[PDB]
Amino acid sequence: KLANPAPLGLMGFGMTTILLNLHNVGYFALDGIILAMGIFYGGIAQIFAGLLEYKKGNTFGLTAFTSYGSFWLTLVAILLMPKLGLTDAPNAQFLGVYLGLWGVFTLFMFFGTLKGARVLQFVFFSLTVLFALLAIGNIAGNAAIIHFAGWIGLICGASAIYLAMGEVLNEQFGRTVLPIGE
Amino acid sequence: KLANPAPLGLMGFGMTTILLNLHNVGYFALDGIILAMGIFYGGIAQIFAGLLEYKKGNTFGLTAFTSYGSFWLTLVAILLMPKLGLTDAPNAQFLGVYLGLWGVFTLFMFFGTLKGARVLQFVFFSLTVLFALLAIGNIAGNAAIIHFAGWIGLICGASAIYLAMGEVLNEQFGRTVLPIGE
Amino acid sequence: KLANPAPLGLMGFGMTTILLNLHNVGYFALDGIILAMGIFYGGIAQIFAGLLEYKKGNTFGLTAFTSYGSFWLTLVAILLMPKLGLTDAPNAQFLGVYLGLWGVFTLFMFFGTLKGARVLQFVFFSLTVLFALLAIGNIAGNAAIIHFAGWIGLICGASAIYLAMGEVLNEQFGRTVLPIG
Amino acid sequence: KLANPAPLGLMGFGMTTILLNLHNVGYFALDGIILAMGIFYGGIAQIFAGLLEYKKGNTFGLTAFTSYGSFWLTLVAILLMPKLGLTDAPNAQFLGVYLGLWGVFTLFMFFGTLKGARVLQFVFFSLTVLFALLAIGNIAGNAAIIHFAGWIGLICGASAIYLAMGEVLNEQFGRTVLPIG
Amino acid sequence: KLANPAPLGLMGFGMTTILLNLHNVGYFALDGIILAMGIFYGGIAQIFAGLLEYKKGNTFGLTAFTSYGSFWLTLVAILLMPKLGLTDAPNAQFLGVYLGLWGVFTLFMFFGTLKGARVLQFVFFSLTVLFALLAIGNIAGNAAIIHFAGWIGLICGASAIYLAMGEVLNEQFGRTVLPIGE
Amino acid sequence: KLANPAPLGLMGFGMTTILLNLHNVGYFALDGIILAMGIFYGGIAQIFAGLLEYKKGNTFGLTAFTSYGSFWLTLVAILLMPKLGLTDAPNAQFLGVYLGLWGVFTLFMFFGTLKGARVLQFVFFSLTVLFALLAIGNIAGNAAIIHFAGWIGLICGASAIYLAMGEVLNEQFGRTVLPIGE
Ligand SMILES: CCCCCCCCCO[C@@H]1O[C@H](CO)[C@@H](O)[C@H](O)[C@H]1O
Ligand SMILES: CCCCCCCCCO[C@@H]1O[C@H](CO)[C@@H](O)[C@H](O)[C@H]1O
Ligand SMILES: CCCCCCCCCO[C@@H]1O[C@H](CO)[C@@H](O)[C@H](O)[C@H]1O
Repeated sequence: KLANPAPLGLMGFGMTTILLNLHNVGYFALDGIILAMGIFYGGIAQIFAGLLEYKKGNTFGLTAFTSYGSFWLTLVAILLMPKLGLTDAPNAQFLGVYLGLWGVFTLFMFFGTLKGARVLQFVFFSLTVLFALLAIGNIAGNAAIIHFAGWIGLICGASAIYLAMGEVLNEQFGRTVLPIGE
Repeated sequence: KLANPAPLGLMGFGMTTILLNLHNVGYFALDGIILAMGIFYGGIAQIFAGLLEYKKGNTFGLTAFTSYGSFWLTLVAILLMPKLGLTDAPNAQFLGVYLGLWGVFTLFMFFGTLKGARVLQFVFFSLTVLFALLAIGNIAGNAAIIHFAGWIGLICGASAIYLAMGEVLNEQFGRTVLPIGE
Repeated sequence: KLANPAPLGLMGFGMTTILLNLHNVGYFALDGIILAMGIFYGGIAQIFAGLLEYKKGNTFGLTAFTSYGSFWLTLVAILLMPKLGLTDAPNAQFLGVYLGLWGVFTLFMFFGTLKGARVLQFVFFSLTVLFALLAIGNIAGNAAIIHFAGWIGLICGASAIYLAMGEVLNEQFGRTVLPIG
Repeated sequence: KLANPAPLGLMGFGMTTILLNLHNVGYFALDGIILAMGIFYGGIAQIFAGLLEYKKGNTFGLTAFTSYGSFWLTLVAILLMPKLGLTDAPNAQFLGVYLGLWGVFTLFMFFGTLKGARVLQFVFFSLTVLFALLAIGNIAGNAAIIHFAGWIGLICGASAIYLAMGEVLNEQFGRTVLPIG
Repeated sequence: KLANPAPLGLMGFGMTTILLNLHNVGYFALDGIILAMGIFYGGIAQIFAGLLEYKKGNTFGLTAFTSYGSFWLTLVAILLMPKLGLTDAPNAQFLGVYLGLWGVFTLFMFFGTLKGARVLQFVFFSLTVLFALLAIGNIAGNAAIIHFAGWIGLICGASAIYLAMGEVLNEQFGRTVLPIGE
Repeated sequence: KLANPAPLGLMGFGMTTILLNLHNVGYFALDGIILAMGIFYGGIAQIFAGLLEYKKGNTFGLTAFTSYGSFWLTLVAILLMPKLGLTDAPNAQFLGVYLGLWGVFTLFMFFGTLKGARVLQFVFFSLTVLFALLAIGNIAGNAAIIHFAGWIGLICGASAIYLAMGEVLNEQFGRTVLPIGE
């Protein structure tokens, strides 16, 4: 009877992850498109979804969605505080360690997805791999590893968008029109 | 007992979409009017609508209304972050890829409207079409395709404003005074 | 048991509308008085009223009060985003089309007041005339149309204040001390 | 069972008015002290109080506390948008009309207090007189009326504080330790 | 069943009062440390505590915590609006009259603590003396009274911290580990 | 039935603490990464966690998460109000007293964890040592103590993440997959 906020948070997260990984692949630069999306949709909208998981019983969704929206808000801030002259750019090795800490949080949360749907297990698996590769590629500096991570990132966003659209549509019809792997 | 937030969310979205596409048709430039409406009515007020669907059972309206207010916030942000020297203008091919992803989101969400009224299915069809044409016209650079999508947006906004005003007025009289193609 | 938010929203709307039409009539310039009131009283305070109508059963008041406060916020944003170098001043024609869109919303919402009190039907009719005249007076450029609309706006705002004070004053006494019909 | 939000809103308004009229009486200039208080205590904190009247049954308190908190926000915005290069200075005739609009709102809300406590009736009386004289003194320009209006405001503000500490202290003791109506 | 928000408001108030009075005593200048605390802990967090007293039955705490969180916000604003060129520094005597009004508010609220705990009566007594002395020392120009007010303020802050930790620790253990004076 | 907000608050606190102490250890400078995390994850997200403890019965979690979330926001404000020309950098002895005040708050709240999980007791033990050492290293000026406290801080940050992921994963599986010493 309380709506499911998981699709909103999953859409917010997934769509924004794709755009950032279109840059990481190399097709585009880290644009105001990625930044605006990280502010309002991958951040704010996902924080909303996470807070709405509270009156549902969902500690995982509360812990997950809220944490990743906060991640997108930190990321946009790291990129935009220099353009405001408050902080200097980041150190990519420090940027690498930052992305690594978010990686282990996802690693633990993966074990939390094991009784849930199978698409959900995949988005947490792929997201751990994405963060891992970016942690390596930024600490050592390999542009190649970051290009490979980018392709893993595009898949991650597509999975999360599908899972969200899976949830919303199965609820809408009453039967599982899009397979998820419950 | 809980009010219907859909007319407000539809009004905010619908009115702001008309204004933006009066520019896409070519009659006007991308003004602060579109930006102001995109901030407060197509964005915030629709975000209110999406959040107010939560205590209703409406996962769809929560997912829908909340995401499009966020989109309008991202759009104004992409256009105004350059004026602030935070970001450089954006790649239109990236803008096209951004607008296309929102089209894929609406496309799935249209399939969710299949048991709902007819106008709602129409707004989601034209809105799927709107995002598609603009994404095409922006990746390739066809001013003609963009002038055509502008006309599709004008009808689309008219549909949502009509749907919103239907719902509010059908509720008020107790009989369905405005046809919504239930 | 839940308080009535309509007087707050009507007060915010009405008072803000009077002051803005004191400029549209011509007695004063488009001041920070109008701009402040448009930010906090006709905009924010009315958005509260609209949002407080939600746990009540009131879809009309939710959609109406919330949309008009948002209008006042967009209006102030259109008038103040230039002073900040974010947006060029706006073409009046659009303003007319923008005020015209807000007019059509008000027209439909007028048909929605047909089972409510009488003063409420009047504020929504006169506001429909107000939005309509301004849309015309701005697309065409008639200063005269805008001077007349201002007087329609002063009457509209005074009506919303009167209705608001009716509801609050009728509720307090137990009889309809102010006739609202 | 829900806490009483009137003492907070009364405190926010009352304390802020006292400070502002120490300027209107003439003791001080219109300081940033008044502006800070107008932002956070007579403004935001009272808006909280107004909104907290909603789940209580109190439409009068909702409408009043919420409207005056917004009023204090509009005034600070009117005084500070010039220092920000947004709004030029305000027109004193218009400010008088603006304070006049806020004056009529208080006048009606005064008639709503007729079955309520006695001190509450006084604060709305003095606020009505306060707004009236300031509108008079501002459209007309008598510094003396405004110096006189200020002295009315110090009494108005001191009374609202007195009512607030009454409400809180009478509830706390269970008997009326501080006399109110 | 609702948490007790009083310890949060008492912590914010008390810790911020100590810091400010390390300056009033003379050890330090009115540093940004005092101002940061005044914004977020003595101001914002205490306003949270105050709003949380509403669903409890607690009008005193609602009226108290919410007003003093606002005081700390007005205090920061008085000190930071000149650095923004919005206001010219305050006059003192007006500052003294301002702190004098907060003293009269605190005085009445002291009579309200007479059925509450004994330490609670003390924080309101010493705060009344704190505001009184600072009002005098600022109207009269005595650096000496303002140094004396500083030491009373250090005690006032320490009481609130002890009281807060009594409340939290007594609830946690089930017996009164720290004496308060119920 | 209300989600457990402790993992969110614990994640926010811990992850951000690790990074700030990667600076205290000496590997990195006080980056925009540390500032971004302090704003959104160690600050906002933890205030969220703390406020959600209210409808649960948890006065301790309310007092703790909200106060620390406020701490990161004051610390970010201390580091950023100078970059804006609002305040002058802090005096390190005054910072030391400020961090010491947060230390006594943590010391008392430690006594509040004695019936809780052992890891919970550990995060409060190491956090008390962390504040005490940093308060000492800044009052006296020992860079060495601050290099050592940084190591104690890293351990502390690790615990809070471990406890957070313990809580989430134990609820999710139904058995204690990760030991927390209940
Ligand atoms: C992309 C990272 C942001 C989203 C993090 C994943 C959100 C997972 C929410 O799903 C919910 O998880 C629970 C697990 O059992 C189920 O109770 C519930 O039914 C399922 O719907
Ligand atoms: C103070 C300046 C104007 C701001 C708003 C003041 C409104 C105070 C509301 O009062 C409340 O009204 C109820 C009926 O009116 C009474 O039950 C009660 O006596 C009183 O608690
Ligand atoms: C110094 C400014 C901040 C101080 C504000 C203190 C208000 C706290 C109110 O006390 C709380 O109210 C009841 C009695 O008040 C008790 O039952 C409750 O348990 C107690 O915790």
